[PDB]
Order: sequence, then C-alpha cells, then structure tokens
Amino acid sequence: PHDPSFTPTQLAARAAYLLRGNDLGTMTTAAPLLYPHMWSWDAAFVAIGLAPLSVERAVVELDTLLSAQWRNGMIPHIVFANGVDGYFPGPARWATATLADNAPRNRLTSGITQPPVHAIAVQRILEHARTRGRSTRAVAEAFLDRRWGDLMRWHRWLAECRDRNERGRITLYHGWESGMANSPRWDSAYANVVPGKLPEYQRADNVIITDPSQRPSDGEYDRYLWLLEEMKAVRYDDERLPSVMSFQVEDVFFSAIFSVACQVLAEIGEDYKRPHADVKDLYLWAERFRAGVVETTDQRTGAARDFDVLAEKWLVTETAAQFAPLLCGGLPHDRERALLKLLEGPRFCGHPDLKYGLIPSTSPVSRDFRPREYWRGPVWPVLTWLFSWCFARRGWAERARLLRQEGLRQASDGSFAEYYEPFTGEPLGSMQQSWTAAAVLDWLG
Amino acid sequence: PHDPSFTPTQLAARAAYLLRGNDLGTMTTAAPLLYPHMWSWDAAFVAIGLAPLSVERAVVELDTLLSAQWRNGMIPHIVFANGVDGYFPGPARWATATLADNAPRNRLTSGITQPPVHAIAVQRILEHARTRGRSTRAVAEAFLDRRWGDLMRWHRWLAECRDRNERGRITLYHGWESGMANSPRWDSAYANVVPGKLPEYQRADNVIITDPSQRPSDGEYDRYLWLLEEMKAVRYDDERLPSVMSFQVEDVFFSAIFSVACQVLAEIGEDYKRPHADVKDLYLWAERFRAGVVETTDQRTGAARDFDVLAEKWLVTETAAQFAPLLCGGLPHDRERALLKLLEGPRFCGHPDLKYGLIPSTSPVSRDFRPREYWRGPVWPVLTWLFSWCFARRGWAERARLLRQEGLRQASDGSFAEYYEPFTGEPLGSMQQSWTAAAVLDWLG
Amino acid sequence: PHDPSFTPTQLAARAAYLLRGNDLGTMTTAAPLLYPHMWSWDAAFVAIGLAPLSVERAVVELDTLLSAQWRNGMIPHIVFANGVDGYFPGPARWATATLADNAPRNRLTSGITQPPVHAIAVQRILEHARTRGRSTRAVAEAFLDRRWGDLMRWHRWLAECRDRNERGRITLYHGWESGMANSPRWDSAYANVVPGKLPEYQRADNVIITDPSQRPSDGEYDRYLWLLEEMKAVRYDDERLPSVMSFQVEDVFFSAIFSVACQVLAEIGEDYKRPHADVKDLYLWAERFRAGVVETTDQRTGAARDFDVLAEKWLVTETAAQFAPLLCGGLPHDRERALLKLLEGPRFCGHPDLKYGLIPSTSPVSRDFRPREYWRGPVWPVLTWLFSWCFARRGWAERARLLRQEGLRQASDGSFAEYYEPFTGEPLGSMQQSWTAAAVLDWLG
Amino acid sequence: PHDPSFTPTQLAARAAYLLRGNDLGTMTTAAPLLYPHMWSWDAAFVAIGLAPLSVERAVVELDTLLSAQWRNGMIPHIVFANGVDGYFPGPARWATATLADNAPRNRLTSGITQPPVHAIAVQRILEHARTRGRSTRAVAEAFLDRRWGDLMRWHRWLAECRDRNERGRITLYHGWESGMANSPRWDSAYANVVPGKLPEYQRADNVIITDPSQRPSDGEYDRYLWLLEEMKAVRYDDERLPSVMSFQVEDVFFSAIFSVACQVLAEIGEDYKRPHADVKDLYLWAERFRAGVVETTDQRTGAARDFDVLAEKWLVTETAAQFAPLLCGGLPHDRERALLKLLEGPRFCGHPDLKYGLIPSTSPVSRDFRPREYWRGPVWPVLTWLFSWCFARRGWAERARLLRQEGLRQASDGSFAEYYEPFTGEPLGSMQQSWTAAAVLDWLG
Ligand SMILES: O=C(O)[C@@H](CO)O[C@H]1O[C@H](CO)[C@@H](O)[C@H](O)[C@H]1O
Ligand SMILES: O=C(O)[C@@H](CO)O[C@H]1O[C@H](CO)[C@@H](O)[C@H](O)[C@H]1O
Ligand SMILES: O=C(O)[C@@H](CO)O[C@H]1O[C@H](CO)[C@@H](O)[C@H](O)[C@H]1O
Ligand SMILES: O=C(O)[C@@H](CO)O[C@H]1O[C@H](CO)[C@@H](O)[C@H](O)[C@H]1O
Repeated sequence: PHDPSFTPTQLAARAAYLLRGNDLGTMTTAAPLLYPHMWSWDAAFVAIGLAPLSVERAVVELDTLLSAQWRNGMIPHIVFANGVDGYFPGPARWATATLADNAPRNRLTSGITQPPVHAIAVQRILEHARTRGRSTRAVAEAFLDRRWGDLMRWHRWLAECRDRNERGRITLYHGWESGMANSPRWDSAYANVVPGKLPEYQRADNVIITDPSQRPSDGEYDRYLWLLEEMKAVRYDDERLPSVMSFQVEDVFFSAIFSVACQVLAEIGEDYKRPHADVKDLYLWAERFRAGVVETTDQRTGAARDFDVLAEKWLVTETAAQFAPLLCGGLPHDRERALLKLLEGPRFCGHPDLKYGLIPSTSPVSRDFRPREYWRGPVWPVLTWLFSWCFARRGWAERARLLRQEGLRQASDGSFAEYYEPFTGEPLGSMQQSWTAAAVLDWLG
Repeated sequence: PHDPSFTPTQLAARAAYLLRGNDLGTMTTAAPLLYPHMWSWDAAFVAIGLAPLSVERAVVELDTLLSAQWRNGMIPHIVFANGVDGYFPGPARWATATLADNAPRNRLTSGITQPPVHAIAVQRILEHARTRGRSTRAVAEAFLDRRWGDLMRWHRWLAECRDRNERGRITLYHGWESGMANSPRWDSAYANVVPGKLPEYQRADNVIITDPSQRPSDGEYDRYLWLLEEMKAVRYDDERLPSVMSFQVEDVFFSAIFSVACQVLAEIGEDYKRPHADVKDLYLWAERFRAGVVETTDQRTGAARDFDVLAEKWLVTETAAQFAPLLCGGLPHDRERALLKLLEGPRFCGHPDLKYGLIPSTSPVSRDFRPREYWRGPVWPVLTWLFSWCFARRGWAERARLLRQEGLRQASDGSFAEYYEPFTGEPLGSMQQSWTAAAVLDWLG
Repeated sequence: PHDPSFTPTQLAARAAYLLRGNDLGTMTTAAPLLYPHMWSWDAAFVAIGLAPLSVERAVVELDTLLSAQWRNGMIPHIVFANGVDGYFPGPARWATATLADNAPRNRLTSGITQPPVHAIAVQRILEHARTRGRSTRAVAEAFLDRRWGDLMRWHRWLAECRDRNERGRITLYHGWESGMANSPRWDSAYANVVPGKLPEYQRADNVIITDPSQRPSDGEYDRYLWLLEEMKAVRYDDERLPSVMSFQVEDVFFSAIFSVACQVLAEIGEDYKRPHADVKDLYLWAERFRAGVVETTDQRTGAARDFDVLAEKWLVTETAAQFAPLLCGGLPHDRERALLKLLEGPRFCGHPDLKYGLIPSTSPVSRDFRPREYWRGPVWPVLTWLFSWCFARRGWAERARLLRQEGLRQASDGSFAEYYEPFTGEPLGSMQQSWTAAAVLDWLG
Repeated sequence: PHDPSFTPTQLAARAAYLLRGNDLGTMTTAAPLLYPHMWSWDAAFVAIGLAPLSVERAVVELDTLLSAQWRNGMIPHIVFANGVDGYFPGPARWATATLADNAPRNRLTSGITQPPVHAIAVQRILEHARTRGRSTRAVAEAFLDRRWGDLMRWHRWLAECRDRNERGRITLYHGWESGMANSPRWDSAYANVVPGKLPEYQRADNVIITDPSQRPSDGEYDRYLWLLEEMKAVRYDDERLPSVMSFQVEDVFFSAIFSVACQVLAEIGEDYKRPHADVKDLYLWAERFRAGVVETTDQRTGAARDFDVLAEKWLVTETAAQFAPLLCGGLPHDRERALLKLLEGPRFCGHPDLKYGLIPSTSPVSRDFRPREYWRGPVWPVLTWLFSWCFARRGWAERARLLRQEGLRQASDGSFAEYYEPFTGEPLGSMQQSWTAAAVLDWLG
C-alpha cells in the first residue's frame, strides 16, 4: 500500500515469531535454509533476543553452544544439527569428528572459531533476569554456576592459544573466524593462499542465494576450502597450525570484542562472587587486548589496522573494522575524536547517498566497495546492534540511540534480512535471519 | 520487582512467541498440556492472532480445522492431534471414528460442535491481507476459493439441523457445545440428566489443574460423560438425537454469534463475488437468528434467556450470555439502553470489587457466582475480545476501546491465562492459553 | 534529515504545545496569524483536542463560544478577539454590533453560521471525563446543566429557521457557512451573485498566505463580501433573508452533520436525564435530516447532491461532500456499497498518485480539481478526523482505523498544516492550525 | 478509576501543555503560583524539556537567563518576572537592584547562585537540533556564537570566585545555592547561624503550600533570611563574603555537577571550534573538581561528604548528595562498586517500603528522614532525571534505564508534582512543576 512498514508492536511480534520458528528444540538455526545449523556468534545474539521472551530458553541456547565446546576450550563456529543437510562445507568436509582429538564426542562441529560476544549475551540475560523476580534470577544464576568454568576456558583458550606471543591481538587461521568471510580486510592475505590438489566440491550457499552479486566468488571459495585441507592435514592441532597455515592474520575487530567481553565477564564475576583469580585474569586480558587494539591504530585518525602475520605487514583497508577501538576504549582523547569524525563523516555514516544513518561494512568511497556483495559494502543489522550496545557502554547515549533508531527504521519492513543494500535499503542475503530478529527484539524493549 | 508488567512491545513479542510455541505444524493446541489438541472456536481465535504474523499460517489453521469438517457440514469441537494423549474424553471415549458415519476419514474428532466464530476470523484475515499487498491478498483470496463452500456447509448445517423448527435459535445437545461447560445457564437442564450405567473413567483435566475450586465437579463430569453415551448409542445420527438426548437447550449466545457470523460472511460474499444464492441465504439466516435472539429477551431489561427444549421453559440466569443481543443487534431502542445499563452497572462491569472493568462470566451478585470456578464467575479474555470486537462493529467505539484497554491491563502480567479471578486478577485455569495470546495480538495492533 | 518525522510521543507533545500556544485565555485562535480569532466549528474541534489535556479548559472553550450565541439561537461562525486585527472581514465590516438586534452585547461576532459539530465535541468531553474520576465528571455534568438549553436553542434555530419548509436540509446564505469557502460545490450559485456598489476593501488573508495558488481569487472575495452587504441591508433579520439574498443553497454535508449531531445530543440527553421533550425533538430532527440527505442521492452511486434554492436545481460536483450519507446513514444497502466503492476507488482515496490514502476535498479526476487551491483539491486533516470518527460510529472499525493511520502519517512532519497537497504531501495554508493539532491529539490522547 | 494513569502519548501531551502554560513569553515560571518567576537550575531543565518542542524557544529560555547574568559572571538563582508578586523573598527583600554593583540593569534578580546544570541543557539542545535539519542547527549554532563567552564567564566565576583556594570544591554562602534548602546536609552549619535584628517578614510559600509537614519551619526561614542581611550589609561584594558570612560550606554535589558541566562544555567547545584556551580551561576545571569530589569520600563506602568551612569539619549525612562521585567519576574501582551497592541497597533505592525504585532525597533509614518534608526525604523527579542522565553518560545503560522507567511510572498520574512521598507516592509540594514536566518530556521526546 502507501506504507509497508510495521508498527513497533507488530514488528516485535513478528521478530519473536521468527525466533521461535527457527528453534529446532535446543538450538536455533541462524536462518531457515541458508544457515540451517547453530553458528557461534549468532547463538550469542539469539540468546540476547530470547532473553525478553524466556530467560530459561535463552540459557538453553548458550548451554547447547557450550556443550559443543572443544576439550581445549575453543567454541567452534558451527554446531551442526543432527541429520540436517543443505549447508556446505558440512560435517563430512570438516571431518573434525574423525580428525580432531579435541572435538566433542556428542556434537558435530566445524574446526575453526568465531568472535567471543558470548559474555555480552550473558550480561543481557542477567539484566533481564534481575527484572523478573526470584525464580528467574535463580535460572540465570544456576547457569553461571554451571557454565562459568566453560566461559573461562573459552576466554583462556583465546588469550593463550590465539595470542601465543602476548601481543594483545587474536590470530585467525581462516577469514571465516572473523565473521566476515569476504571482507576486503583479508584480500591481500588471501592473495597468498595458493591451493594445491583441492578435492571436488559443490557449493550450496549460491543455490539458496542465486544472485551472484550477493555471495563470494568460486575463486574465493577455493581458497576458503583449501585452508580446510591445511587444517585437516595436521588434525586441527593448535601446536601445528602456525607451521602449516597459509593464512595467519591478527584480527583487530575480534580483538576489540574480546577486550569488551573480558571486561564484561570480569564484572559479572565480581557481582556473582566467582573466583578471584578468574576475575583478575579477565581484567588482565581486557587491558592486554585493549592495548593490543590501540597499538594498531593510525596516530592521526585512530583507524585500527589488521596485521598479516605471514607477510609481517599492517593491513590498511577501509571497512567497519577500523572502528574496533571505539568498542573497547583506550585511545588517546584526540585520536578518538578523529576516529569518531571518520565514523560520522562522508566515508561512513555521513555518506550522502545512504538510505539510513548506519555503518556500511565497507566504506562506499573505497575502491573495494560493492553495494550488494556480502561484507564488501552492505549494512549488517548485527553490526548496528553491536556498535550501538558498545557505544551506550562508552557513555555515548545519543550516538547509540541514533544507531538503534536507524536500525529499527531499516528493519521495519519485517524482512529480517541478513544484510541490506546501503543506498536503496533492499533486503539482501537470507531473509528471516535470526540475529536480525534478535537485534530488533533487544532494541524494542 | 516494583512492577512485573510488560511493555506493549514485550507483551506482543511474548504473545507471538507463545502462539508459535503451541504450533504442532499445521494445528495450534489450545494450551500446552490441559488442551493439547485443536479446539474449534479456539482455532478461529488463533487464526485471528496469527493474521498479524503470517496470513499464510493463519489460513493454514482454518484449513486444518475445515479438513476435519463432518460430511453433513458440522465442525466438531475437538480435532485431536495424532498420537497425543493427556486429554479426557479423548478419541477412544468419543468413538466417532467407528460410530459416526459422517466423521472424517483422515482426522480423529469429537462428536459435538462449538460456536461459529469462524467467519469473524476470516474477516480479520482478509483485513490484514488487504494491508499487505498483492501476494498476500492472493493467499487469502485463494483460501476463499478453496473454503467458501465448506463455510457455507457449516452455516447451513447450523441453520437447518440445529434449528429444525426455524425458530432462529441453535439447539445444543451438550453444554460443551456452548463453550461454557459448567455455566449456571445449564444447571437446571443438567439436573434432569440422570446417568445410567456409565463406563468407568479417569479425569485428566484435574490432574493438570489440581486446585479443585477451578474445575467442574465429578458429579458434573458424570453428566457430561453420560450425554456421550446417549449420542454414541445412536451413532451420532442428527435425525435420532432429538429422540434420545437428555439435554436439549436453545443457546441464545451461540445464536447471537451465529447471526453476526452470517452477516459477516454475507458481506465477505458480496465483496468477493461469491454466489448470489449463498449471500441471500446468509443474510436471511443473519436476520432469522437476530430475531430469534430478540424473542428471548426480557421486555424491561433486554436480558436474553436460554430455553430448555425438554422442560419447555425459559432459563433465567445471571451470566454474561444475557448480553447476547448486544452482539447481533435487533433490540428496540429502549430495551437496548436498559441492557447496556445492566452491563455497565453494579451487577457486571460496574461491580465495585472488580480489579478490571471487564465482564465476569457470572454476575458477582448472583447466588451462583463462584470467583474461581471456570464459567461460574471468572473473567475470560476470549469473551473480552469477542464483546469488544462486536461492540466496535455496533459503532460503540468508546465502549469497545475500554474493554480492550482493560483486557490489555489484565493481560500485562504475561501469564496468558485461560481466565482470571475477577476481584484479585489472579491468573487461573491453564497458563499459556492460545486464544488469550491471540486476543492480545489482535488488540495491540 | 534521513527521516524528519516525529515519534507518537513527540508528535502528541508538539500538538499540545501548539494548542496551548494558540490559547488567548478563554478562547483558542484557529491559527496564530491567518485566523487570529475563535471560529465556530474550529472551536468544537479545539475542545476535542483539549479534552485529553484538561476537561476544565475544554469546557471553557465551548462556554466561550456559547456566550457569543445570538438571541435567536444562531452560533455565529467567528467570535472576534477583543482588540485583535489582522483578519478581514473584521468586526467593522460585519457591523453586527450596530445592525444585528440578535447579536450578543458582550462579544463581537460575525453574522453567519457554521456546521453544528458541537455536540460531537460534547460527547468526546464526556467520554474523557468519565475516565477521569468524580471531580472531573462533575465539571462536565455542570457544563451540561449550564449549556444544555443553549445547545437545544442552537439545534432548534437550525431546524426551524434554516429548514423553514421542513425538507430536512439546511439552507445557507453564504458559502462560508458550509465551512468550504471556494468548494466547486458553490461555483454555479456564485455565478448568480452580481455585486452592486461594493465598498472598497483590502484582503488580509493573501498577505499572510502570499502564494496565490493557495487562496481564493479577488473575484471570489468580491462575491463573498457582497453577500455581507445584502445581509447588512436587512439588519441580519432571519425573516428577510429569503427575500433578499443572492445566494441560497441547501448544503447536504452540513445537513448530514446536523443529523449526526442531533442523534449524538439526543443520546447525551437520555444519559444525563435531560427533558424528554428535548430528546424527542432531537431524534425527530436526526431522522428528518437523515431522510433529507438521502433524498438528494444519485440512484447509481449514492452520492449526495447540494441544491440551489434560487435556481431550483441539483448541484452535481465531485467533492468530498458527496459522501455525506456515509456520515448519517439512511441509504439502502446496495447504494451505500456503491458509495463506499466511490470513496475507496480511483476517484478519491484509491487514486494512484496520492501520497496518503486520504480523502481529497475535490476528486483529483474532476475538471474542477486544483491540488493547492484551498477547498478545490487539498487534503484537510479536519475532514480526515470527522470521517474517521463518523465511520467508527457506523461500525466500520477498520475503515476508520485506516483513515486515522494515514492522517497520523501525514501529520507526522509536525507542521500541523491547515491542508496538504494531495500528491506531494506539501503542507499548505496556515501552519500551526489548531484543529489539525486537535485531530492528532484525539487520535493519540 | 480502575487505573488513573495516563498513556505515554497522553502524558507527553500533558507535559508539553503544562510547560507552555507556565511560559510568560520569554521565561517559564518554575511553577504556576509557588514559584512564579524564573529559577536558574529550573530554567536549564525547562530548556531541556522545550528542546523536543521548539529548539528556538529552548534557546530563548537560556538567553533570558543569561541576560540576567551579573557583571562578574554569576548566574543568580532567581530572575524575577516584572510586576509579579506572590513569592518571598521578593525583589524588595533582596535589594540587589540598589545594593549590588554587579547586578544587571534590566532584570531584577536574587543575589545568590544555583548549580551549573546549564551546559547539560546546551548539550540536549544541540542534540535535538542536529536531528532537525539545517535551519534548526543554525539557530542552535547562533546561540553558541552569542552565549559561549557568557557560559565561560559563568564557569570561570565558579572556579575562580567560589573556589578561591583551588580545592576543587564550590563554596556556598547560602543553603539555597545548593538547590536543597532544608537538606539535613546543612543542619549543623545552620545551627551556627545566629540572626541579629532580623527585619520582620511574612512567608508566602506556606500560604500556597499550607500543609506544614511539607515546607521548612519558621526557625529555618529566620536563618535563611538572616544570611540575606549579611550579604546586603556588604553590598553582595564577592571579596567581602568570606569575612562576614555566618554560613560557608563546600557543596560536594554542586562540585560534581560542575565537574560534569565543565567536561560537557569542553566537548561542545571542541565540536563547535570554540577558542582552544577556553576548552583547555574547561578540562582543567573538570579534572580539578572531580578530584575535589573524590577527596571528600568515605574510605569504605565511597560516599561523598560536604565540608563546613567555618567549623573546619566534614559534614556526614545520609542524603542523595553522597552519590556525587557517581556523577563525575574519579573513584577507584572498588570504592565506586561500594558506592553503587549503597545506592541500590536497602538504605536508598532498594528500601523495601518504597513505592518506586527511585532515590529518596534523604535515606529512609536515617534519623533525619521525614517522608513529606521537602529535601528531608521525598523523591524529586528532577534528581531522578539528573542521575539517570549522568548514569547513561557513565556507560551504565541499564541503571539509567531503570531510573527512567520508575520515574515515568511515578509521573504517570499527571500531577507533575515537585516531589513525591517515597512510600505512598502521594504528590507533594507544588503541582504542575515545570522541571517535572521537562523530565518527562526528555524521557519521551
Ligand atoms: O557464509 C557462510 O557460509 C558463513 C560462514 O561461517 O558465514 C555467514 O553466516 C554465518 C551465520 O549467519 C555468520 O555467522 C557469518 O558472520 C556470516 O558471514
Ligand atoms: O473443559 C474442557 O475440557 C473443554 C471442553 O471442550 O472446554 C474448555 O476448553 C476449550 C479449549 O480451550 C474451550 O474451547 C472451552 O471454551 C473451554 O470451556
Ligand atoms: O477563509 C476564511 O477566511 C475562513 C472563513 O470562515 O474559512 C477558513 O478558516 C476557518 C478557520 O480555520 C475554517 O473554519 C474554515 O473552514 C476555513 O475554510
Ligand atoms: O523554596 C524555595 O523558595 C526555593 C528557593 O530557591 O527553592 C525551591 O524552589 C526552586 C524553584 O523550583 C528550586 O530551584 C529549588 O531547588 C527548590 O528547593
């Protein structure tokens, strides 16, 4: 008609309807068909969206994810649903069940990790539970009793095994670990990934998303799948990966999230009387990774750089990852003002052709910008939510509110799209994406 | 805390979460455990609550109900879920699968009917679909193409087989057909139901609702189950029921709903160019049952009476059914003003001890009033919704708005209870009741 | 910026801020500068807008208007603010203070009337007061005691002096009495107004609204001002006007409003135990003017026609006044369906170039349509409100809701414009128009 | 009736209606009758409440206040409305027009100051203006050009003349300068004020508020009015006040507000390219007064203490002023956790008998607590707003949200009371208090 948008109550209802519709029982799929399994950072955001509906079911979501945690503490980025096909690479291609000595016996998983937003979900669950009364607080507190150790082991694995040199930045062995598969951030590192004898495969993602402008290329998937062959050759052994992987990058955005997550989990630990040594370690890691993020930044603009460990070079790109230091703090005053000017100016939120005042995944003025192509340009509601929540935590109440307002406007069509075209607002990627519904649910209050 | 109520967006989200949680696939249970099957008038209200979430799934709900329609047109009041136990009387006790020649081959059902609110659900589906654009309008219009004949056959069975004498009132053979099992309306008729050799049975309803003050008595269930034996003895044959049933009442509230439903379906038929003869029949029945309702009314107060066909006597009770004429219209001006004074005065919505300005199922000043006991007093959100929608259709915009406002206040605890204590607001009956969530969903807009 | 619309709470606050800003103390101006006095039907809508803010002040607004009522019962269409210039024709031009024996001694007023929406405002005040508690109900009931007789005298003057032949239509002697100065409705009647020696004047309205496309022409004003000379020459004597006025029309929209207002006031009289003879007269007039409206209607479409008393001919134009029978009822079922099809189709609300699904003052497909020119095309929020309220009173809950939704969308710029361009949504006429704020407040209060 | 609360849109409308009603033209009175003039920190909150309604009028409010600024930079706490009586002490009693060489020539003012919340109001005006488009941004930027120097002179007067020893705390010479006339904070200092021959007077405040339990005693007013005699005797000369005043206290809450205001104004200066030397001074003062606040704090709880300059002793009381360090920051991590535990525990927001989870002006468990008596116990909406805004600025998003939620619940009666009884929620003090409406509008605008 004249207005296809939904009212706040309609939109909240449809978002909860979606989330319950993607529930398999104890895990929520990231999307109905494109991503028909549990993903790690999606599961954190799903728990955030479930917290206003059922603290009990939000806790179940994190319990299911943690039940897939590897023996060394790694949370793998996919927990596969039993008997479900339709996603590639699936369990047979990872072969972690037969090759990975640390993989769980009772879940099929991938063999790589994803960003540690999980502590933020725990905070939102606790915040909801404290408004709901004693029986609900008891549910959330029982979850802390049951899973505090597992959360510690997750943060410790990141701090000790992916920051072996105590640089305060997380090393990745796959671009998929960044959450941003085809981000321009990784192009120069991927250009040095030379596949050898790569076993034949058929993609499934572009059978579901048929528009070729919206997904990575075959050449990019060849490199993604070649890194799997390198990992499988060493049976996913942490100790051997630095010797064999053709892709080794320090991810400054993942690092900033980790800093925030450690500080959040330390505050939880203080409030719920968790072991002093754990809280002390969490604060130490929060500070170490805050400093590691700051060390990457341009001394003029504050923009954070990734680092190619193999090439030994800073990776200078124009993506939303540059704003990593805004999430965790630590910049000198003048540098942070410069970085905020970059965020709000014509290269990002201030670009005159954007439909919404939101943060594109790649700067529209970058040569790498592609308005439809996944992480090369589109606006991702999950990043809107993460930036808005971290900005509110910095004390930037109006900046956070504006992102939430624009994210709700963008989402008001009810498509709950994976990402959106930055100029037209066209929904792109999968529809019915669980963390887009969760973002709306958290925002609407 | 200081305030356990939910905001409108929170409440809408939780109501949709509930509705999707009670979805078995193609049917929604009336409640998670007490009523773990599809009920007929509940399914209409569920379709109303689904319409803002998914016109496609709202249509599915009515398709599933109509697929259980009997060969003679009757919509049975329970469509049992395959393999589901926990409700008594269940499929084995009804034995319609082996005894009822008109029962559907591919569904297990009860052998009695329930009120014809279904046309109202169709109207709400169409209203939503018209705001959503062409593909959604096509879904709703395709449903009309597919099911108009079945809806006609339902209304025709009521008009021809339950009003054989063309009195403009529907005859019931079981109090369960009224929707109000233990209403004081039926006490004097039930007092003449003398069970003979009644086969042993174990109730399930009071294993789930253990508080004896909230459910009918064993003596009442003995009579409910004896009527089943009388119906089974004649193989549920319409032609033989008047000769054998110990309970035969004309239900003025069911009759008023039928009048409204015929008028609504006639208006749909005009708008979507359905057969002229059908629309003509629907308007004729709407007028006949409006007149039949008016004929029951007290000439002073307008209060509508039920009629005991066996005793040949008007049934004078003080329940919400007295307000039947307000739903369908037809009263003389002075009589309708008197009936509205009764509704708004100290015997119903104006009673000084009520927590909310809502319509109790039995007048709190009646000797039959029991504040916890099912239809003998509690406030039912489903009746709030039905009265508010019919009042808005009369043009009584402020009266309708006040009922909606108070119903939302009552529902703001998020219990989605089956019924509520009228003085304290305590949630009673089953929690997580589907038509209470549907009422909230329709209201919140 | 990206979206310059206000939220509902922002919009409600700004609407109330406007209405208080236009308050001179005991009267609210219709606008800040263009209309810096009290107008009669505006004052009724202002009272509706004040009722959610202050029942006491809403009652004051109507008391002030009724203190200007003429000795014969006429409510004049302007009550001038003492010492205020800036509007023409002003008190000196009307000369009612020196020429009109029935004009009030203690107010300066115009010498013509305006539509009787006042009973609708009384109903809204009473509805608000009944939600607010005993002290506020007493305020509203005291107003009824004080002003019931004046309201009766107003209705009686219309029924007896402007329907002298008991035709059930109100005769007007000036297009300004219709509320729609330059409606195409009056063009052929105005073509038969031939001014004599008209005293020189200077307009004020087009000094404030300088865009010539938005106000009537000088030629139109010459005729408006000449009719004043004709009234002044007979000292505004009711009995003489039929013999001297060059403009005499039966206004079918005014007539339908009067039918509704009589029925509304009759219901108020019953509820508050006013004299039975008054209630009986009100219902008689409601019926007479309903029938009078229906008698004008097109046999195919149901559209209502005005009547030129001097030319003795039906006035056939394509304006929103055609929809008069929808307000008061009375059409046969088939013809009202045809009239609603006209309303919702491509000649009015369904025209494909309209920005909002609202009723233009003149059909966009009529040769008379002018998209900027006052009553010749623009969308008026006051008419949106009146149609929405009357439609809800007919029982057409969804139709009323859609008009309210589109009216709120149009008003969400916060300009509170007098009227809006139908295709672009550009605000036109005066900004900060009191009855546009009142519509918004009622729709949200 | 059943619930006398207003909806958010109703409440926002009534709040704006109130604020416009208290507008005299270019100044808004703090209340209709009790406070019928402009007060300094009220005017800052009024500007915050006007910003969502009219950036232009919000700017006017601060322009009017700053036009009363004294020649030395002091903003006086009252700007009297010309020709208005009804408040005591009025202009004749202050005699600043004849005795104070620094008082403005064209305004009548008091001779003491009030807390510097004004920069917070400027920030809110700028935030609103940036959402409204170019013309509105220009209005706000023009105000900065016109008044930046005056704002600097205000901050400089506080830092240089009320912190002469650079201790980082503001000295007051009257309890009225704290904003909290009869706070238990000042009881021991007031016990050392011995009036001489005090000129006879009659109070006005307790003729308007007649309940003696709600205002200070005559004995307290004798001391308030005697301090005026001491100031008048030295012609309000800043350099003489330390030698003659019987009341000299360092106000830690005023100091923390000043710290925040300096940081806020410094950020405004950076964003709008104000002189670098001014920004540098503002950040220096922000740091100095932060440290000055922290130096007062209890080593166990972190609670901030006031200081009696004459008695040379720390003032230890149990009032909301203890929470000053939460506003400005600076406490060590462990002590701020202790201070938040005090805030949220049973001595303040977690007291089990409080109707709302809000901060009482005096702890309910203190021997000084009086639940009706002005600053000795009642909950003040203005403090709820200030704490919520400062908490959001610290990053404590959920804590700020809970204060806002409870503040809106308390205000939903629409009384807009000056303060509220902490246990019953009874509205106390003046009704229709401007800064209570402003808090509501900001929380909803
Ligand atoms: O493209 C893919 O196959 C997967 C690879 O893990 O990645 C996409 O989908 C995941 C689930 O929604 C997200 O977690 C990622 O952030 C997003 O990029
Ligand atoms: O008590 C029962 O076993 C059943 C008998 O049909 O009845 C109750 O539950 C049904 C499903 O919710 C409702 O349809 C009825 O209105 C309500 O009275
Ligand atoms: O143009 C004018 O001078 C006057 C003449 O009465 O008319 C306009 O202003 C009035 C006040 O707003 C409205 O009552 C009318 O409906 C509107 O047409
Ligand atoms: O009691 C009084 O006469 C005055 C003295 O300035 O103080 C009260 O009123 C002011 C205006 O509302 C507020 O600024 C104060 O905070 C409040 O305590």
